[PDB]
Amino acid sequence: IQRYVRKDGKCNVHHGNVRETYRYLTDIFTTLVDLKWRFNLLIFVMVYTVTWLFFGMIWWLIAYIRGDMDHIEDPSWTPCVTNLNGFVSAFLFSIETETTIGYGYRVITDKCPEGIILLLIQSVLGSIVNAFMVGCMFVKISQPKKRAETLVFSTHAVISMRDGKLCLMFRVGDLRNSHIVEASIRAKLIKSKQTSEGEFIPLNQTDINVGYYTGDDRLFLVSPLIISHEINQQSPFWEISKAQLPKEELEIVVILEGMVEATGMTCQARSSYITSEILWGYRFTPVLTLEDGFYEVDYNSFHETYETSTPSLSAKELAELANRAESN
Amino acid sequence: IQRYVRKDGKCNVHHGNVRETYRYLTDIFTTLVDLKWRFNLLIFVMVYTVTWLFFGMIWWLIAYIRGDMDHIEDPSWTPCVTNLNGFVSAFLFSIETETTIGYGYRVITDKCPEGIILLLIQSVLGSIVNAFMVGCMFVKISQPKKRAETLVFSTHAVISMRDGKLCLMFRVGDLRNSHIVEASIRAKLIKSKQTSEGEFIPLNQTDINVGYYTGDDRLFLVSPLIISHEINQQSPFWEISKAQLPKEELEIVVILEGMVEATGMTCQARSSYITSEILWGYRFTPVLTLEDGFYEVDYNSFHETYETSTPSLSAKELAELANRAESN
Amino acid sequence: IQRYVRKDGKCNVHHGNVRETYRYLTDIFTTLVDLKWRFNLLIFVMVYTVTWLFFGMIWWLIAYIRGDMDHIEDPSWTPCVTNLNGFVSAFLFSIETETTIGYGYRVITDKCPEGIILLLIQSVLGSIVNAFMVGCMFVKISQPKKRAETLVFSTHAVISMRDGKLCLMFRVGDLRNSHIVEASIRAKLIKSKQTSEGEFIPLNQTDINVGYYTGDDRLFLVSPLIISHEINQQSPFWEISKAQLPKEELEIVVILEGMVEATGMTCQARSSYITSEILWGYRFTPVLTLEDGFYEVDYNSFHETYETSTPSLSAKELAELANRAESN
Amino acid sequence: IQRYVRKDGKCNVHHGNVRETYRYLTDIFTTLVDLKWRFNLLIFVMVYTVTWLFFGMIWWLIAYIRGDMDHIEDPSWTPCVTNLNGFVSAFLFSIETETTIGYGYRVITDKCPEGIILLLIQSVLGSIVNAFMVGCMFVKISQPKKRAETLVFSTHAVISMRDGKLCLMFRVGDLRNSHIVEASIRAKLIKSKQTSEGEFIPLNQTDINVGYYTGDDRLFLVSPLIISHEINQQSPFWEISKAQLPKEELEIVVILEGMVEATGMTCQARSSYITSEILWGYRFTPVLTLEDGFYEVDYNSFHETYETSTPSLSAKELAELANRAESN
Ligand SMILES: CC(C)CCC[C@@H](C)[C@H]1CC[C@H]2[C@@H]3CC=C4C[C@@H](OC(=O)CCC(=O)O)CC[C@]4(C)[C@H]3CC[C@]12C
Ligand SMILES: CC(C)CCC[C@@H](C)[C@H]1CC[C@H]2[C@@H]3CC=C4C[C@@H](OC(=O)CCC(=O)O)CC[C@]4(C)[C@H]3CC[C@]12C
Ligand SMILES: CC(C)CCC[C@@H](C)[C@H]1CC[C@H]2[C@@H]3CC=C4C[C@@H](OC(=O)CCC(=O)O)CC[C@]4(C)[C@H]3CC[C@]12C
Ligand SMILES: CC(C)CCC[C@@H](C)[C@H]1CC[C@H]2[C@@H]3CC=C4C[C@@H](OC(=O)CCC(=O)O)CC[C@]4(C)[C@H]3CC[C@]12C
Ligand SMILES: [K+]
Ligand SMILES: [K+]
Ligand SMILES: [K+]
Ligand SMILES: [K+]
Ligand SMILES: [K+]
Ligand SMILES: [K+]
Ligand SMILES: [K+]
Ligand SMILES: [K+]
Ligand SMILES: [K+]
Ligand SMILES: [K+]
Ligand SMILES: [K+]
Ligand code: NA
Ligand code: NA
Ligand code: NA
Ligand code: NA
Repeated sequence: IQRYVRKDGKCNVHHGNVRETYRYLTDIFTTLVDLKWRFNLLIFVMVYTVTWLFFGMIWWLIAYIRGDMDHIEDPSWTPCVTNLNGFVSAFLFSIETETTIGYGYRVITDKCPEGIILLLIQSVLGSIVNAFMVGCMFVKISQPKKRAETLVFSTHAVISMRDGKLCLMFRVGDLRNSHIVEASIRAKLIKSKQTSEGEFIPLNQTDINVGYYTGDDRLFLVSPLIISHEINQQSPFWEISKAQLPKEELEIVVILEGMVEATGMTCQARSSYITSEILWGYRFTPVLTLEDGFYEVDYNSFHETYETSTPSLSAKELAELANRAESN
Repeated sequence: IQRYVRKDGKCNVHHGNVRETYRYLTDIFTTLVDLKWRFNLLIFVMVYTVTWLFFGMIWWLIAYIRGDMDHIEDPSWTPCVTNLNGFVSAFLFSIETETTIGYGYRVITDKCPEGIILLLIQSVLGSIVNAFMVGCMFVKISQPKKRAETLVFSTHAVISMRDGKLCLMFRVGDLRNSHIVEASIRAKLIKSKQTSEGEFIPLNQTDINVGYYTGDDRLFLVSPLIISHEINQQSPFWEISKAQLPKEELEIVVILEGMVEATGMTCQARSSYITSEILWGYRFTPVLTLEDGFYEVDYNSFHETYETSTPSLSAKELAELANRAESN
Repeated sequence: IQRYVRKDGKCNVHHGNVRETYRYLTDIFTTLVDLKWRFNLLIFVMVYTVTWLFFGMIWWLIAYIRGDMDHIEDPSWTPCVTNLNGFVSAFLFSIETETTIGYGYRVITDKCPEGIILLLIQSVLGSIVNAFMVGCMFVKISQPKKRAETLVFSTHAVISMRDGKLCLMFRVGDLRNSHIVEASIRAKLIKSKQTSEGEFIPLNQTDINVGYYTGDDRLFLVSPLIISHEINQQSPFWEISKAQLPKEELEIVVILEGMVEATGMTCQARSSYITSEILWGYRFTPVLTLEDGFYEVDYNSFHETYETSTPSLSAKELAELANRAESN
Repeated sequence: IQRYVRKDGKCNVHHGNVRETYRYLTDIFTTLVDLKWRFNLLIFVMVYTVTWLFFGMIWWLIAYIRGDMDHIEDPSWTPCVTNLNGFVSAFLFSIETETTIGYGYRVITDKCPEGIILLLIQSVLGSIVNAFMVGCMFVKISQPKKRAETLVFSTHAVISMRDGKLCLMFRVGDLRNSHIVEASIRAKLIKSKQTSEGEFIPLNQTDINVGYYTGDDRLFLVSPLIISHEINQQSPFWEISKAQLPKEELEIVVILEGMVEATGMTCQARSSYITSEILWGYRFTPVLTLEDGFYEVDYNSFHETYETSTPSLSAKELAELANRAESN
C-alpha cells in the first residue's frame, strides 16, 4: 500500500501546480547543486565556451577597427597584437590568456592603448567565474548526506515483555570505524484520524516517547544498539490487542541525526515500518562475541529474530488484572 | 500601522547615533560581506588596480636607478629586464608576472641582484590578496539565507474549537524536493504593557507554547503542516472574547530555523500577524490527494479557508460553564 | 581586585609548568592559527624560501653530474636544460617552474631522462604546499570570533521591584543590520565557599536561572533587550539585605552565544560584574521612539539609569511580612 | 581485562563479516579521507600520472594520423603542433599544457582543427581533478578531531561525602589559551545484566545524572573543573558498600563535546574508568594560586589526591540511620 516513506528513505510526494516559479531563480545556487551530474557538466562547458567566445569576439573587433588587418604584410607599423589576423587566432589568444597559459607565439605590445583595460576586465571576470564554477563543483562533491548510505537500520521491529512492561523494540547499527558525533534518534506515528466536530485530517503526525525526558536518547554508537519504547498510559498503543493489531492501518517513521567526523556537517537517516513488520512476541539474537581482548560483531545475525512466549492482551488489561490481584 | 516586522521578513528599525564607529573597521570581513554587489565589484577592481600600479612603479624605479634607460641602444651591457624602457612596459611586466601568465617577450636575467628578492615579495603578496579576494567572493555567493526565499508561510491564521479546546492555528509549507534538517519552530507575542509600579515598556516579548515541553515542535517537514497552539490557563489569550478581539493591539511573530541539506549551514525564516489576520471561527482546506501510489499536493488551496460554527466566549467562560454543568 | 574576567572578555589566567609539550606538535594546525600575524608571515616566507632553495639545489646537482657545465660552449651536444650554467640560473628556473610562470628563455628538452620524474615531484609538492599555506591564511582571515567586537553589553546592572517580586536586571544590544541566528544567553555566579567537612574550594561556579525551564531564554534580538532574573527561594540571593550587599565578595559572569548570518559558524561574547556594579533601586531609560513608520533607537541613553523608590529588605523578609499580613 | 574503551579513546571492536561492500564505493569521499597518508599520496600521484599519460596518448595519436611524422623535415606544410615528433615530446606538451605552465618552445597553430576541442576538454578535466584532489587534501589536513589531543582528563576518580551526601567526582582540564565554545559533558554506565524473563544482554548502557535537569552541565571551561554526580535514589549506586565495591564488574564512560574556536567544527573526547580507579574516601588537591593580579595553575598536582575520613556504608543505609535518628 501507499507507504508515504520508502524502506530506504525516498519519499512519495509530487509537488505540482506552483505559480510563482521565479523563486527558483532567486537562489540559483541551490538549484545548481540539486541537479544531476549530466546537466552540471553541460552547464560547466556551456558557460566556459560562451565566456571564451564573447571575449574572442571583442578582441577580433578591437583589431579590425584599428586597421591591423589591412597591413598584415608590412615590417613597420607595429600592430596591437602579434600574429593575429584570422578569427581563429583571436579565439586562441583569448583561451591562452584567460586560463593563464601564455605560450608566447602571439604577444601584446605597448603601443595599443585600451589593450590594458581589456586585459584587466578579462582577468577579473575569469577569476570570478573560476571560483564560482570550482566552488559549485567542490560543494556538490563533498556533501554529507552520502554518509547515510552506510548507517544500517533493522528489519521488522518486535513487541515483547520486559520486567512486566510491554515494550516495542527495534535495532540500529553502524558500518565503519569512524564516529557519529552528537547522534540522536526520534520516532513519529503517522495515521489518519477524525476529530469530534467533523474535520477530517489526511495524515496526522504524533511523537513517540523514546527517552526525551531523561536525556536517554543521546546514544553513544559503537556496536549495534536496540532502541526500546515502553508502552505506558501516554502511548498511542495503550489499547491494542494481539488480534486487533492487523486490523489497524498506521505507520511508524524513525529518524536518526548526527554529525560526520571528518567534516563538521550534519547527516540524517530515515526508515519506516507499516503494519506487516510489527511482529508480536519475538526477540533479537545476540551479535557480540569476546575473543582475545577484542569484541567481534557478526552482522550475519543482524536481522535474525527468534520466537518466545508472551501474553496476548492490551497493556490496559494487564494493568487491571495486576491491580485487582494486588487488591485481593 | 507600524508592524515592527514586515509580512516577508524585513524589520523596520533604524540604528542611529552611534559614537564608536571604529568597531566596523575591527571586523572588516563582515562589513565587506554585508555590502551590495555594486560596491563589492568596485572594491575588487580598485584593490587589483592599486596593487598592480604600486609594483609597476617599484619596477620602473629599480630600473631607472640601475641606469638601463641610458644604454637602451647597445648590444652589450646586459640589462636587468629585457625590452623594458617605457613606463608602460613595466606595468605590462608587472601584470604578466603577478597573474602568472608570463608571455616571454620580456624576461628577467641572472645578472641583476635584488630582482629575485622583489619577485619573491610580489609572488607572496599576489597569492595572499588572491585568496582574500576569492574567498570573500565565494563566501558572498554561497550564503544560506537565500534558501529562506522558498519556505512558504501561510495567510491569516485561525482560531477554532478542537476536542472541546480552543486552539489557534496556522500553516507552513515547503517548496522543493530537498530536506530541511533539524527544523524547529517558535512563536512570540509582542505587545506593550505597563507594570504595577509605574514603569512603561515600549514593546514586550513573551514566548507562546507550541510544544516545547513534550518535544513536539521538532517537526518532520514533507507536506504542508498545520501548527496549533492550545489555549490554556497559561496562555496570554486566557481572557479574550469574540467581540473584544478587534479592540486589542498586539502582534504574533513566528520563526522557523533549520539546516540546509547541500551545505551544513543554518537558515531562518520569519513572519508576523497583527490583528486583522486572526479570523475567528474558520478552518483550512485539505490539500493532499492520493493517485496511483503517489500523494499529490495542490498549492492552489494553500491559503483558501472556509467557515464553520463556533461558540463566542473566552476560554475562561467555557471552563466555568463546563465545571458548573458537571457539578450539577 | 582580581576579577577572573576582564570587563571586555579577556581572562586572567596563566597556564604554567606543563611537562608533555609534544602535544602542541600533534595538532600543528591549531598552533599555526593561534599565533599572531608577525610570525605567520615569517613562517610563510621561510617555508616558500626553503622549498625553492632545495629544489634549485637538486636541479643544480642533476646538471653538474650530467656534465653540461663542461660543454657550455658547443653548438651540438644538446644539454638537459637550456641556458642553465650558473647556480643562480637554476634557482630562477625552479622559481619559474614551481609558481607556474614559465617565461621561456630557458626550457627543458626531451633528451634528458629523469627530468620528467623531477618535474612531477616538484609540481605535486608545490600544489600540496600551496593549499596548506593558502588554507591556513583564509582560515585565519575568516574566523567568526571577530563579530563579538560588535555585540554591546550594558553597564552596572540593577536590582528592583516588579509586580511584588525582587528582580535583577541588565541590558544587551546589537550593532548591525544583520541577525544573530539561534542566539541564547546564560549566567553563572562565581564565589569561593567552604563545605561543612573542611574542604576549601578556591572558586565555585553555580548557574543562575534566566528562563531555561520555560524556554524563555532563546531570545529574538533586534532592539536593545533587558534580561531579568527573578529572585525566588532557589536563587543564591534569597538572603541579602541592602546594607549587607557591599559586605560580600562575589562575581556574576554573563555569556551570550549565537551563529553568524553570513557564514554558519558560532560566536560567543562574555562579560562580568563584580560587586560595585550592582546598584540597588534603579531603572533603565527607554530608548525606542516612533517616527513616520519606523522605530528609532538612541544609543546615547544605552547606559543611562535613573533612581526610584524601593524597600530595603531581603526577599525572605518580604515573604514573611506578606504571609503574616495575609494570615491576619 | 577487556575494557571496551582504552584509557585514551580508542575502542576495541572489530567489524567483520560484511556482505554488501559496494556501500564503501557509494560514498568514496569518506573512504578517501579515512585512509592513512602513505596511501593518500600514492593515490594522488597515480591519478595525476594516469591523467597525464592518457592525454599525451591522445595527442600522439591525433598527430600520427594527421601525417605530421612523415614530413618532419620540410619548411612548408605547417603541422598541427610545433616540434612534436617523438612520443616523449607529446607527454611533455601535455604536462606543460594541463598544469598551466606553457614554456613556449612547442606551440599550437591555427590550421589544425579539433585541436581547440581537445584543448577545451583537457582544460576542463584538469580543473575538475585539481579541486577534487586539493579539496580532499585540505579537508584531511584541517580536521577538528586533532584538538582532542590537548583536552586533559583526570586519573582514577573518587567517592566522598559532601554536605551529608555521597558523591562521585572526577576532574577535567584544558591546555590552551583558546576556548571550547558550547562545551558539554555526559557519562554512561556499561555493565552486563540479565532480565527477569531469561533474556541476556552482553553490554547495557545507562545514563548517569550529571546536571541535565537544572542545565548545570553546560560548563564554562577556563581552569581545571571538578565534575560531581550526587548519589540519590535514582542512581545505579544506590546499594553499594565499601567492601562490596571490588566485588562488582562495571565501567564508567565519560564524554565531552564542544566546538573549536578557530573554525566552527565539533570535537569530542572520551575516557573510561573500570573498577580499580574508583578510590573510596579521598579528595583532590587545590591547583589555583593568586599572584599579583593573576591566577597561576600548577598542573603538577593535577592528578595528586590525598586521603581523609569517610563512613563505610551504602547510601541507603545512611538514609535509614538518619531517618530513624530524626524520628527518635
Ligand atoms: C567528457 C566530459 C568531461 C565533458 C563533456 C561530457 C558531456 C558532453 C556529455 C557526457 C554525458 C552526456 C549526456 C548523456 C545524457 C543525456 C540525456 C539525453 O537524453 C535525455 O535527455 C533523456 C531524458 C533525460 O536523460 O533526463 C540527452 C543528452 C544528454 C543530456 C548528454 C549531454 C552531454 C553529456 C553530459
Ligand atoms: C563589468 C564588471 C565585471 C567590472 C566593472 C563594473 C563596475 C565598473 C560598474 C558596474 C555597475 C557600476 C555601478 C552602477 C551603480 C552605481 C551607483 C551610482 O549612483 C549612486 O551611487 C546613487 C546611490 C546608490 O546607488 O546607492 C554611482 C556609480 C555606481 C557605484 C557604479 C559603479 C561602477 C559599477 C559597479
Ligand atoms: C612585507 C611582507 C608581505 C613580507 C615580509 C614582512 C616581514 C619580513 C616583517 C614584517 C614585520 C616584521 C616583524 C616586526 C616584528 C618583529 C618583532 C621584533 O622584536 C621582537 O620579537 C620583540 C618580541 C615580540 O615582538 O614579540 C623581532 C622581528 C619581528 C619578528 C619582525 C619579523 C619580520 C616581519 C614580520
Ligand atoms: C615524496 C612524496 C611527495 C611523493 C612520493 C612518496 C611515495 C612514493 C612514498 C612515500 C612513502 C612510501 C610508502 C612507505 C610505506 C609503504 C608500506 C610498504 O609495506 C607495506 O605496505 C606493509 C603493510 C603496510 O604498510 O600497511 C609498501 C610500500 C608503501 C605503501 C610506500 C608507498 C610509496 C610511498 C607512499
Ligand atoms: K556547523
Ligand atoms: K561549517
Ligand atoms: K606561461
Ligand atoms: K599559471
Ligand atoms: K611562456
Ligand atoms: K617564448
Ligand atoms: K550546531
Ligand atoms: K602560466
Ligand atoms: K573552501
Ligand atoms: K544544537
Ligand atoms: K529540556
Ligand atoms: Na563506528
Ligand atoms: Na521537501
Ligand atoms: Na540586528
Ligand atoms: Na582555555
